[PDB]
Amino acid sequence: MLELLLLTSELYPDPVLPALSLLPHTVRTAPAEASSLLEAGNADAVLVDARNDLSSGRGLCRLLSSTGRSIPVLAVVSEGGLVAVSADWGLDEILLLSTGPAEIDARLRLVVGLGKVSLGELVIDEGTYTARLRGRPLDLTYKEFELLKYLAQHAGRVFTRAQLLHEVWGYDFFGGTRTVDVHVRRLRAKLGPEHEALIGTVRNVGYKAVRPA
DNA sequence: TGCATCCGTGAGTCGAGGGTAATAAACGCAGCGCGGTTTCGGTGGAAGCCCCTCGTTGTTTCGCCGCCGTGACGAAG
Repeated sequence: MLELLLLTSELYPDPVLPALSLLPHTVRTAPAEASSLLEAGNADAVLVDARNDLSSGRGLCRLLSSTGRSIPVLAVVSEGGLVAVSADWGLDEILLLSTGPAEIDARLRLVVGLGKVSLGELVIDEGTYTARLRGRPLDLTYKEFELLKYLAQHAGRVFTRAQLLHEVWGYDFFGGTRTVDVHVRRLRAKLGPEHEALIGTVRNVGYKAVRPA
């Protein structure tokens, strides 16, 4: 009753997951391509092969992730390869290549079968990449909107420039930037006289966010 | 005087390269100095006991990282 779409170059679903033939779910196969995500129709779940290669499997799990709406993404890895399997893959469920038929059935029937938190005086709207600080208008540049976003949810957490750099930027990451200094100085300006006490900037500890009061 | 007759010499620079033999013995005593042995000893290595060498604060100050703004070369439509 589920259409499972395999992105695997094995040309058969059998060595990727052996016991799946014991369940009468339909399996539609294609090589591990992003364009075969356009090959998804009424697929209820999707399995990626990452048994020997954790990197492209994790990135494909990432390629699916955050796109929306979304159909939940699954992957199959090895047991010594479960070290890299984490929440950073964008997984909803991970499968091993030795999980049983009723086990895969239960994981599938679990996974295929609200608003933002208010409020730290900085609302986050995901549409135009902008916020709202005690006032409707709040212009945030491409990276001056996520810098506040990064310090928003991790309020109270201490983050160094590089720790911020690789999540706030791509990052590349360049050096000798002061881009944090350029931003936080700018992010402490468009926030008006009030809420200047939203970021904790003590010397050489990085740039932590201080939540009220 | 000869005159034979022994005789005292040397006769290769150098490499290959360790060794082979014999007759009648016992007792006993003395010194003996090497090695069993037999004393305490104070100076040895602990055990317990007191004056002086090494750690707190009180600044100083270059240094440096956050900040602050500038400008442009970039970034996206």
